[PDB]
Amino acid sequence: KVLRDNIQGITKPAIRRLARRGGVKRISGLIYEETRGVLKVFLENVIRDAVTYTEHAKRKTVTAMDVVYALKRQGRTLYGFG
Amino acid sequence: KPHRYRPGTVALREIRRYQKSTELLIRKLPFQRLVREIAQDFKTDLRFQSSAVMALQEASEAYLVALFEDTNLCAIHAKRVTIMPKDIQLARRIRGER
Amino acid sequence: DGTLDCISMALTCTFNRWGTLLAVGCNDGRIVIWDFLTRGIAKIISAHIHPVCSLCWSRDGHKLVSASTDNIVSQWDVLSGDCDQRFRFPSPILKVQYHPRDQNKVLVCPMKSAPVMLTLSDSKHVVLPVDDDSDLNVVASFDRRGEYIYTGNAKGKILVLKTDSQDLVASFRVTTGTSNTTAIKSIEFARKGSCFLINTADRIIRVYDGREILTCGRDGEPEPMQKLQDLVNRTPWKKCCFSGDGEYIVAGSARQHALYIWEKSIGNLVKILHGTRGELLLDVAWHPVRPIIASISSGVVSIWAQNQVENWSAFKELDENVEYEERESEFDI
Amino acid sequence: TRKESYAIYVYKVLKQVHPDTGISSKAMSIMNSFVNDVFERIAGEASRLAHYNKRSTITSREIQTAVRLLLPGELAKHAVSEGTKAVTKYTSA
DNA sequence: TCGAGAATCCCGGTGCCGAGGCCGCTCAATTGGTCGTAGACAGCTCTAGCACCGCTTAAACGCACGTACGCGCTGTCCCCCGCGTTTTAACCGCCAAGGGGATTACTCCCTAGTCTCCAGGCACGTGTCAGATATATACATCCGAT
DNA sequence: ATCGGATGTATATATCTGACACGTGCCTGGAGACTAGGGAGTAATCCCCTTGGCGGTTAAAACGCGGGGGACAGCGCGTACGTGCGTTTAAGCGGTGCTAGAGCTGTCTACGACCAATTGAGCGGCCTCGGCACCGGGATTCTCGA
Repeated sequence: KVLRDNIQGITKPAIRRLARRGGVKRISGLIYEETRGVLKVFLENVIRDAVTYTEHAKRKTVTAMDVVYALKRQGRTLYGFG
Repeated sequence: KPHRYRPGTVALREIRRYQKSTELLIRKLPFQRLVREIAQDFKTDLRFQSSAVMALQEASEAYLVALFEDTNLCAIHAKRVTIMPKDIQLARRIRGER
Repeated sequence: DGTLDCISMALTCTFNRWGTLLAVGCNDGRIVIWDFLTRGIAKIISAHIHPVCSLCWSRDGHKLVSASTDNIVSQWDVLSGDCDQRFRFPSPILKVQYHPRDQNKVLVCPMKSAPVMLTLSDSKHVVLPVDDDSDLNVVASFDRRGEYIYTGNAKGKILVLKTDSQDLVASFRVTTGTSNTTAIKSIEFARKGSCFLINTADRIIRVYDGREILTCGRDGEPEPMQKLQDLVNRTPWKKCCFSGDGEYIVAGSARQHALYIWEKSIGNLVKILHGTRGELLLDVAWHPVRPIIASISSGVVSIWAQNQVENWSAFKELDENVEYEERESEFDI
Repeated sequence: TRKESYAIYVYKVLKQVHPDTGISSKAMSIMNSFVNDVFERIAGEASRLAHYNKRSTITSREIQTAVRLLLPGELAKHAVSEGTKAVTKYTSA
């Protein structure tokens, strides 16, 4: 089960929904994929670092506390998950 | 005669209701599939908590709306209502993301 | 790139064995056999009152199998135009296909029922098996030599049977990448070699080599030789076909009435041909021994050839400036 | 597994400030995570300053100083006063 | 600009499960000795800071002035907003298997802690050249006439 | 687009030197050796969350489709800003001198450390029920053509 191309699984309607939440009126097309890239790049770090935790955790499943400590180490800490 | 609201107006109300709403704006399964696809790059066949991936998507979308927000702001400083990729790039640049 | 005014209601066409004649079906239900060299119609056959949606030449070229929309299949001698045999079924026929090495045999893909292989000598029929028993839409095709039958269902399942015993000689389900199936739109083979292609509902053409499926066995994971798509427009493919040699592949974007041309080995897009933006693309075929491509759109046929550097460019023609190589005795007597 | 939290004291101080109010358990967990965050913050800063002071004993002076380093303006002032009053009360007996 | 229409606000009613309250059931908090010790404190240095003051000068402030980017306005293109339609797969609900996560119980390898001794590190002198500085020079580059 | 002149800058040179590489004697942290405990590691067990699939829905995404709206390009002007040259000014060297306060040592002592004995504050688990979420419907208000 080898996955691929779920990045475009991000719908442009979803992107513009997030933008409207951010309070944006007019948007260009060139953004979305660009956006996506950033998205990827962003998560590009955390999961790895997260599984890095799981790396040292010696476990096969990945937990929330992983990304908790990541975002912490990434200076983007989050609440509500222990 | 058919009626059509002026441009932005509908999107304006969308902005208003989205600042009104708080839930996610991304379909769960596509995001999850994307996450697992990214995961197999570093190591294959890794499991996850639904809570974990919910956290991933929430935190992502938060970062994303923040990026959209300050890029909107920059575009204000760009005196345009349309967004330009360079706005996002330079925003990351100021965000130290370059 | 060249059309024909002499035929109307073009719906489906089929090259003969040597790419000399073209039998096109019309809405009136007539066969128009048009010739390439004389560039004129060679024959008109009153096939059906119902339009013809499936047409195939015999190996000797003396027989053509035609399928009406009235679920009426009929064999016709190309010299005479007589209805050699005629049969009718339920679940209207989607396709017919002569057996490439036995013109007596012909496979038929109906709409809702399983494909059945009949013979002309004896009016018998062999119903080919169905994996999931609930596909209701399975395309099927002989291989290049007619030794195996490739059947693809609406659920991405692919069965390779042997043409004589209908025994399952190979099997595998194609994926949409993640975990899902896709409706097998069509299965095509190469008239040369063993590479074949699959058009699927994912708008992604998958090129394989049948030997790899045979060695993959039943219920295996055979990878495609190539994956081909319009990454730019994500366009469906109404009809696709190989080149005559089998190293070029064309797809018909009926969404925008265009033609995409990729290679086989590399798979890079050779080119794109744009038709009338107002025409609805219907049928696509390649000349079996020529870089000529027949297209049927809005009942009109167009021809797309490909010529060499000559026909005016043949002194000794060169492309770029040539520095003269002076000799030792270049100035000597 | 015996897991420790503070949501009970959250409910307590809530009733102390708002008796007629409910909370989402989600919000309780968020607040508790916040408690943990501020606790680790102040503790690390105190240990670090004591290291700068080469002190192996973290006392209330360290507490107040580190809070002042962390909290801004009247937040810090009120917090300092409150901790002072509380340690005074405890030391009174 | 006064209506039409449309998205929204609010009201009542329905049904729910999380918020909460209470109940067994501890282990972690308290209490009380007891002990070695962190530092609190006193009491010395000394030195680095703190200010003083003079001398030289590179530097700073302001002027005048060209000028050229900022800004403001116009018209165009194209393009993204809005709406309509068609397709789909996220979701949701349910099921199921197992594989990992967490647990506990042993078991013991390794580290903390102690004591001994000394040798690498550190403060401290000590010549000494990398480079700082100044000068004349040769090369690069702008700015304006042609 | 070029040449000439102005000017600013990279270079070689000379010497001065003060950081700086280098070496010392002396100190103590590091090594070496020895003892204990017990954190860590392993293993068998349980659970149970996850990962997988299956079917129905539609809200949502895809895609198309004008089309007004602004991105943008250009174009005038003008004010504000570089600049080079004036001016005056504190900045820096430097060296002086006092000591307030760091910065060090030597106590001695209160103060957790720690352990042991005790337990009730708190936490997992179990009802429970009511704000809250959803829904439908009615009334309100923005907006786009007069």
